[PDB]
Amino acid sequence: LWEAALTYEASKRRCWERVGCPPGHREEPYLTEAGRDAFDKFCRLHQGELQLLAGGVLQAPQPVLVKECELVKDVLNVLIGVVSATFSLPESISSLLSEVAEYGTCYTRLSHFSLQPKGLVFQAFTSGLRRYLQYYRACVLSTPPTLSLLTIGFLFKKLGRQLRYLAELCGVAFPTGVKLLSYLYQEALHNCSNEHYPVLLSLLKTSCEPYTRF
Amino acid sequence: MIHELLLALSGYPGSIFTWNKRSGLQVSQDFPFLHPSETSVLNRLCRLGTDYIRFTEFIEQYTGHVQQQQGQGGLHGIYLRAFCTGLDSVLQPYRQALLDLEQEFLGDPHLSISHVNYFLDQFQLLFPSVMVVVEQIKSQKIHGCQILETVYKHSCGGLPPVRSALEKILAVCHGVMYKQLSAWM
Amino acid sequence: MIHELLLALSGYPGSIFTWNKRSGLQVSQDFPFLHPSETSVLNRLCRLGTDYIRFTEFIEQYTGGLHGIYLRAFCTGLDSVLQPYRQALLDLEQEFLGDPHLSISHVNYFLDQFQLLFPSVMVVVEQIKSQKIHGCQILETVYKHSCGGLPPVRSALEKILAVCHGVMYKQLSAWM
Amino acid sequence: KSPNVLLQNLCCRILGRSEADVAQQFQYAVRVIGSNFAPTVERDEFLVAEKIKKELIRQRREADAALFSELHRKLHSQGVLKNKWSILYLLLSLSEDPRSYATLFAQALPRDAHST
Amino acid sequence: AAAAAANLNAVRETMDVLLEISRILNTGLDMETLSICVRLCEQGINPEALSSVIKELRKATEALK
Amino acid sequence: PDDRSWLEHHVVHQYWTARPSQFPHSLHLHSNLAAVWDQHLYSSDPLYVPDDRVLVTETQVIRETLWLLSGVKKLFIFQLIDGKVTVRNNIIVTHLTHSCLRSVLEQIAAYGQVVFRLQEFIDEVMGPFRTYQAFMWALYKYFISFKEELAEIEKCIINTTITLAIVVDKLAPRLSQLKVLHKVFSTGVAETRNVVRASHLLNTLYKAILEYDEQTVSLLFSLWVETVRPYLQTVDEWIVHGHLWDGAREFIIQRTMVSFLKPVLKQIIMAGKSMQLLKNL
Repeated sequence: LWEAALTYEASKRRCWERVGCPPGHREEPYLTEAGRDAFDKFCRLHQGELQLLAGGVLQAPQPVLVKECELVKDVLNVLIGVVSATFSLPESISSLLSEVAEYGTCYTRLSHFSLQPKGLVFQAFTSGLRRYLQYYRACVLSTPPTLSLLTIGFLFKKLGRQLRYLAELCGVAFPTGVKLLSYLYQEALHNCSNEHYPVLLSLLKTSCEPYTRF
Repeated sequence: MIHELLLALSGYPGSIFTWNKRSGLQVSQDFPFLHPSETSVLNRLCRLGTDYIRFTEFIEQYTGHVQQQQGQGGLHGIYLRAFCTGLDSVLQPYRQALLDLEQEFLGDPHLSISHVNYFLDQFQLLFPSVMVVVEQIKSQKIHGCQILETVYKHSCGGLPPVRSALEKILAVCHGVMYKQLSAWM
Repeated sequence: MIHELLLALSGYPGSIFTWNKRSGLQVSQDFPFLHPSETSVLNRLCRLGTDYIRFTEFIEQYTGGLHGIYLRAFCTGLDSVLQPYRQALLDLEQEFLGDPHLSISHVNYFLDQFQLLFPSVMVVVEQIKSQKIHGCQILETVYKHSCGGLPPVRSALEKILAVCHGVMYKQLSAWM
Repeated sequence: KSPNVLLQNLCCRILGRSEADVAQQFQYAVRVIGSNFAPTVERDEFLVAEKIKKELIRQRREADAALFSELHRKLHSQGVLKNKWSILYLLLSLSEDPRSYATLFAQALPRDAHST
Repeated sequence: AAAAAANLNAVRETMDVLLEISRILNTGLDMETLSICVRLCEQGINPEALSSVIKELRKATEALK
Repeated sequence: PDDRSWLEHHVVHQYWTARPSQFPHSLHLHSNLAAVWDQHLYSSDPLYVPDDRVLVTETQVIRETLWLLSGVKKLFIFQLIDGKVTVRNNIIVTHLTHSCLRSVLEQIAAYGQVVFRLQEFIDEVMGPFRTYQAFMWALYKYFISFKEELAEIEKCIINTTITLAIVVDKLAPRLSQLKVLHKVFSTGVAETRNVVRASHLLNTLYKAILEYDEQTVSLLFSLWVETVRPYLQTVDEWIVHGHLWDGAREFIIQRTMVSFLKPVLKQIIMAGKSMQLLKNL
C-alpha cells in the first residue's frame, strides 16, 4: 500500500532556494496563463467595480451566462428572424451583438413586406424578394451549427451588408406600378459595381417581366 | 483577458478596452493586479486594434450607407467606395490569424501575452503605411483618377507587404474606370 | 553561497572575493562554518577563476598594433576549450540544489584537471601578447606547446590550432 | 500489512507460481523465518559497509566500492531509514557476481557474553 | 498536504539509492521483490533467515521452471 | 479565500506592489546568504545603516530579464533613467551579497541599452529613406526570430530550475550577435545628404562580408540583401525604361561610394543613356 503509492513520478518546477528537496510547488503562476476561468472572473470583477462607481444603476443581473454556445444559439434564433429574451419592441458582447442583431431586425421588415402573395410588377418584385429571404433563412442552420462566436459575425458580414443595402431599398412612402418600375431603374443607375450589382439586376429583371406582357 | 482582447482587436470595442479617438484603445488601468510588464505588451497590441477600428469605420461610413447616392469626391464617388471594397479584402489574413488564435486558446487557455504580440506584429508595419494614403484622399477632396495616383505612389514601396496590399486596391479602383471606359470608347 | 562561488568562478565575484586588477578574488571575510584553514583552500581555488576572468577580456576585444583575422580565430578555439569548463559549472549547481552536505572539496577535486589546463594555456596567451605574434606565425607559437607534456594542455591547444589551419586554407586557395 | 501474508508475497515474487498453487514452500518459509523475526546479533552498520568494500576489492571492482562510499553518504543524508543494517546485510547476503576466507574476518556481535 | 507528499518523495529518493546499491552488487532481485524485503525489515526480521528462503527459492524457480 | 485566493495564486505582485516578498523555502545559509552577510556585518558592529533591500525571489528576475530582452519595458527592476535601463540597487534576491548582483544585472543592462537603442531606431522610422528604411526592415525581420526565443522561455516557466547561469549560457548565440550591431550602427549614425549617409552604412556591410570570407556573417549577409533591393529596382528602371528618374538625389549615380558596381559602371551609364536615346528615334 505504501510501496504501491511509492512508484509515482515526482514533480518538477525545481527552486533554487530550496536546497533541502526542491521537487516543485509553483512559484505563483501568471495571470493570463491560467485562463478560461480567470477570464470570466476578471470580467465579473470589473463589472462589480463599475457598478460600485455608479451606485447600482449600471446593475445588469447575470453578468456571466449566457456563455458562448448558449449565446450562439440565441443569435441563431435571432438570425432566423425571431426575437430573443433580451430584445423587445462578458460585457463586450453588446458591441459584437448589435452588428448582427440589426441584421435580424431589418430581415423581419423585409418578410413583413412579403406578407402579400396595388402593382402588377410590384407582386413579381416581391416574389423576387422572397428568393433572397429564403437564402438568408436557409444558410443559417446549414453553415453555423454551434460554431465560434466571432466566426458568426465575420461570416454574416459579407452577406449581412447586402441585406442592409436591401433594407435601404425598401421603404419600411413606397411607390407602386410603373412608378416603382422607374424607381428601381434609377437605383440601377445609382450603383453598379459594389456587390449589389447581381442582386439589384435580379430584382429589376423580374420587375419588368409583367410590363413586357402588356 | 482572453476573449475581450480579441473582440477589441477585431474592431468590436470593449468595456475593458475603452475605445477613444483621443487615446485610441486603452486598458482600464485601475486593477491593482495588472502586471506593469503586461502593460507595455497591451500598449503594443492596442495600436493594431485602433488601426483596425479606423479601417472598419471608414468602410462602413463610405460603402453601404447609401445606394451610392455631400458631393465632394474625397468623401463620395464610385472610386472611393471601390477603395473600401479593396480594403476589406486586404484585411482578410488578419481575420484568418484571429480565428486561428481563438482555436489555440480553446485548446489551451494558458497561452502567453508575448505569443499574441509575436504572431500579429506582421501587421504592425503594414498598418501605419496605409493611414496617410487614406488621410490624403479624404482631406484634399481628391476626385476621380487622382485617387489612382494617391494609391499608386505608395505601392512602389520598399516594404513588400505594403506593396502587394496597395496593388490589390489599385486593381479594384481600375475596375470601375474600366466599367465606364468599356462603354464610352 | 552556492551561486556566489559558482559566479566568482565565472565572472562576478561580489564583495567576498574582491577583484584586483593584477590578480584578484581576495578573501578576508570571517565565518564560523568555513574553517580557519579553508581560506587557504579557497585561495587555491581562486587561481582557477582569475585565468578565466582574463580569458574573457581577451575574447571581449576580438571576434595598427596587434590585430588581424587570426585573433578572430584563435579566440574562437579558446571558446571551445572553455566549454567543458562551463558545462561542469552548470552540473555543479544542479548537484548542489539536491544535496546540501557537499563541501568545497567537491568543486576542488571535480575541477582539478583545469589546474593543468588553465596555467599552461594562460602562458601561451600571455606570450602571444607580450611578443608580437599576430600574423601567420601564430600556428608555430601554439605548435610548440600543443605537444604538451600534461594531457589537458596536450588536448586543448590542438582544438584551437585546427581553426588556425583552417584560415591557412583560405589564403592558400585564393592564392593558388 | 502483516508479516505472514508479506512472506507469501515474497514466495509469489521469486517463484513464478501463485499462492494457491504452492503451499509446501510457504510451509518451509514459516519453518525458517519463525522464531527469527528479529536479528539474533547486534548491528554493526560500519562493518557491513566495510564488508561491501572488502568484497568489492576482493573482486577487484574497486571503483564501485568508492561509488558505494558516496551512496552510503546519501543513505545518511536522507535518513528515512532506521534499519540500515538489515537491508544492507541482506543485500550482502544475497551476493551475486556481476562478472577465500571469512573465518578469520570478524563476524556480527553474537551476544554470547550477555543473557539474551 | 505538502508534508504528506514530502515523505513519499523522501522515501523514493532513498529507495533509488538503495536500488543503485542493489544493482552495483547485481543481485538478481528487482524493485518489486525489494519492496517486500524493505517492508519486512521495518517490522524486524533476521537477515540470515530471509537469505535462507531466497537462496532456496532462486534454485527452486529452476527445478520448477 | 474566494476572490483573494484567486489573486494570491495567479499574481506575482510583491515587487509590482509594495509588500516585502517572502518565499517559503529551506533556509540556512546556502540560500540564506544575504541574511548571513547582514548578520556578519552587524556582529562586526558597523554600527548600523544597511543597504536598501526588499527581497525578490529567484525566477522572477529571469522573467524580468526575458521581458527586457524581448523588447518590452515598464519594468521595476532595470529601472529607466531617461530611456536607458540601469541596474536596481534597492533589491536583492536572497543571496549574491548585494554586490555580485550589482555586477551581473549590470551586464544584462548593458545588453539592454543596445536593444532599447535598436528598438528606438526602428521606432524613429515610423514616427522613405530607401536605405535606412530598408535597413530597419532587415533588423526588424531578425528581431522577430529573436523575440520568439524569449517568448518560448517565458512559456515554460509554468511547464527544471530557473536561474541566471542557465539563461545566460542559453542566450549565447544572441548576446554574441548583439555586439556586431553595436559596431554597425556607429557608422550608421555618423551620417549630411541622404546618399552619402546611406552609402556609408551600405559600404560598411559590403566590407564586413569580405572580412570573414560563422553566424556573424549570416547576420551581415541578411542585412546586405535587404538594403540593395531598392537600388536594384532603381537601376532596372533607369536601364530598360530609358528615362532617368533620381529625384531627391538618393540614387548613388548622379548623371564614400560602393564598389559593388564600379568595374561595370561605365557600361551601366552607357547602357541607360543609350536606351533613352533609343526612345527618341
